[PDB]
Amino acid sequence: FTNVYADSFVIRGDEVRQIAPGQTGNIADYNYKLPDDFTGCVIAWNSNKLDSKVSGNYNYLYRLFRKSNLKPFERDISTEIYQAGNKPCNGVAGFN
Amino acid sequence: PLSETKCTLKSFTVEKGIYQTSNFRVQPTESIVRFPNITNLCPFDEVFNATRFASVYAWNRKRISNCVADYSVLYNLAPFFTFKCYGVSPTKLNDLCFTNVYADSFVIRGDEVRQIAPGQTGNIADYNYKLPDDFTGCVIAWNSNKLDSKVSGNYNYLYRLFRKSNLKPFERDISTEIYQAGNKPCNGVAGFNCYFPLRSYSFRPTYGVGHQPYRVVVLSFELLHAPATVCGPKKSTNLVKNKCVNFNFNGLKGTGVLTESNKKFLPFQQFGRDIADTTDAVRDPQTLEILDITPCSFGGVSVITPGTNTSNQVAVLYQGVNCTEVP
Amino acid sequence: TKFKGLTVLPPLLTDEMIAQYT
Amino acid sequence: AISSVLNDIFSRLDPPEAEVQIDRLITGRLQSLQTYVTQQLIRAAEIRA
Amino acid sequence: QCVNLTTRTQLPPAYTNSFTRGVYYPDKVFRSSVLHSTQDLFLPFFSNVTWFHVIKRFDNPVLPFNDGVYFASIEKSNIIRGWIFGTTLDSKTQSLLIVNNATNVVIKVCEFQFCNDPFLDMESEFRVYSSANNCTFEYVSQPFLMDLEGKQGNFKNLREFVFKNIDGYFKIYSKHTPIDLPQGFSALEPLVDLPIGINITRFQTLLALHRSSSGWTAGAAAYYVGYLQPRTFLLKYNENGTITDAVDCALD
Repeated sequence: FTNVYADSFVIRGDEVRQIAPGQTGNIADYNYKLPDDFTGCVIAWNSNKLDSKVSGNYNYLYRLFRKSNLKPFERDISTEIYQAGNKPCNGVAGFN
Repeated sequence: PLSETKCTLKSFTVEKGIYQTSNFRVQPTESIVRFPNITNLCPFDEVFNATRFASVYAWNRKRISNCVADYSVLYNLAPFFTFKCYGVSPTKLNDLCFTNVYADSFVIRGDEVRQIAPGQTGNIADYNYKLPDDFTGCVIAWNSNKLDSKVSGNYNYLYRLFRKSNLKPFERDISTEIYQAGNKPCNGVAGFNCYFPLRSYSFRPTYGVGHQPYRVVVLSFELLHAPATVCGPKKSTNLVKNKCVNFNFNGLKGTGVLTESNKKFLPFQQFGRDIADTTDAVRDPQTLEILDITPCSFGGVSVITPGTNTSNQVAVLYQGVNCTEVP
Repeated sequence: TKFKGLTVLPPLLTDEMIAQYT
Repeated sequence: AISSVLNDIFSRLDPPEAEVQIDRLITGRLQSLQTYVTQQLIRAAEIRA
Repeated sequence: QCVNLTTRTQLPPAYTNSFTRGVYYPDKVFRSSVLHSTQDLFLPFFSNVTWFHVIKRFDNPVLPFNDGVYFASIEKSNIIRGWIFGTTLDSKTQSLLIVNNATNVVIKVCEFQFCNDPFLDMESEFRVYSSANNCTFEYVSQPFLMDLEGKQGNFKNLREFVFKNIDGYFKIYSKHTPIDLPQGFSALEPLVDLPIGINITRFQTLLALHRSSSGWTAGAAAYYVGYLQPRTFLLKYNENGTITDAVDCALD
């Protein structure tokens, strides 16, 4: 092959079964998808003797909500608050 | 259309004659999305809008079957404290039809918000009420401080701390029996190796974060092989006659035009087909009307031309279509 | 001695012109 | 195929599972089209003689 | 209640023959002036249906459900008030009961305690069932008005019903037309579809009573109970979409 694009990301073991083309889930809709013509492999390793913490590790983050379904091979860098209604958020959480 | 002859025959030299190239088709423009009436509403006011309540073991289910429940005005308003569930989005519940809908009302402490989860263990969820692992629904908390609260506490309803064993989901235990830790019999009262599980509510709006009354409604959703009698509402569009459009119905998806049908129909019938099993007639879901489904206007295109070394002049033949129907 | 995408081609020589050959 | 409607395959089944069930409906209708062109060539030879 | 009357006795199984009747709409699809072939559970042409009579006798044997139910009755004053649909015929399981008081037809699946010969006077439960508990299901029909009094003249009420259970679904095919044998051909129409999802292995019937234990006097009616069989019919459709003729695939 010509080149390869490695995608490094950390997903917990309850949600780790959603990585496959054509799934439906929290990560599988609003975060990470695969196309039907995708060519490659998925390789994971158990990090629980290294990356874990007793009080919990809040440094790694994830995003649940999006207004629509995200296209694959696209990163979401947006800090914009999800707005359900007509109330402006002004950067913070609140009504709608 | 002289170049349509060269693409089909795969040659740059067109011989003298008549050659068939492609077929003319009028493309559809708009789209019609239909959904039936919101009539026969369902009493969802016995959980969300209800004044009274019960305790965490005293919870009474509300049977929701064969009715149309409106959740769509609540998701666009949302005065909700915290909603958390797993795998099923609460905003996707509005367009889905669910067979068995159960709903209850119970008020929990503010430290018990994390004690309501699918697969939750502890001294709260295991001894009173917890969510099963196969539960497909979602739970919505609501702030009880403006209605259900009381000054200095609530002494009318009490909650149970302890139980002798672990309690399954879909269980209602109203029993007053005392937890027995040791071999000493408690005889209904506290004593040696006996803990008293019954505690009064601390609920007042002027106290802190760790205890507040919260109205918690668990929506139990079950999909069986029986068809669903409970559906949520969906916004629809208007009806366009005598124009080429796409069809989006409840049980039908197609492309065609809508004309007036003179055929008689059955009152229990949505759609009906012909010899090719293609739907030529459909009932409107909102009102009683029959519409004849006809496909959009098509025809074959034949190109009449001389040779390429003679002339570039193009004569276009439209087969089966009259000259008034060409625009 | 109804259009699903199948059409009938018309004939070239009409039946009135067959009887003028007759 | 399970259903003979192409709209019922695409709106329900997965798109890796849709390409099996649609291509059975394309191939089976071309075998009826291969039957129809071949029987008209036999009747063209009988009407030629 | 537990004592059988004079009308309950051992009688022979005298049978009649049906020829045209027993054809319903197998689907909801309107088809006009075309030929159609389908396979569903149908009443067979040239069969033996078992004829029953009520006048010093009343006929209610306990009949198994598993071949299917074809009901047809020729009446005046509407003697048959409903049916009993169950399995083990006791309070251990849920059973279906149809109660017609000629205002609103009461359709309930609940746990009832069945006697041998249930009676209906108003209505009387018990002798139909003494006690009832443990059911979440209640269903009502569309309201109407009928007369339970006796009429003169010819036989003006012919009710032809097909009752079947396919994969836990209960359907009622209802046709009423004016008319001890029926003649002519007609097409049945569907009425009530309830996804109940219970096992029904046996069925019984109900009886209306009039009085001017043994003091109640049953009416005069005649009916028969047919069975179904997986067979293929050809249906003749007119321009209005009704079945005027039916041809069996394999008979003759």
